Amino acid sequence: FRPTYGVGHQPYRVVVLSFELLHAPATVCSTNLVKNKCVNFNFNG
Amino acid sequence: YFKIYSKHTPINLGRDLPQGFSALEPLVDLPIGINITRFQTLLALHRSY
Ligand SMILES: *[C@@H]1O[C@H](CO)[C@@H](O)[C@H](O)[C@H]1NC(C)=O
Repeated sequence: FRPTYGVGHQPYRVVVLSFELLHAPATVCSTNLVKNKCVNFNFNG
Repeated sequence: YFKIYSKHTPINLGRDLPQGFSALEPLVDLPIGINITRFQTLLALHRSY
């Protein structure tokens, strides 16, 4: 980890991300509100 | 989904499982799929009689 090293010898961080398609999913996923009038609601899906 | 349906009932009775209706309400849900083909109760009574 020297500053004089070139791009080949410079540190290139690697952080693995692997989304698993297993059986039990996670909630890895909002407007405001109206009071009294005809609207379309997606309340909790 | 390992759903735990819990309801405590502190009712008067001379013998267990008496008469009366008490609906079992859902308390805690677990969204983790595991193969539970066997079962035991962890009973750490210690103070037992
Ligand atoms: C264990 O449970 C999960 C969730 O229901 C299921 O997808 C999986 O196939 C089970 N494993 C086996 C092979 O029993």
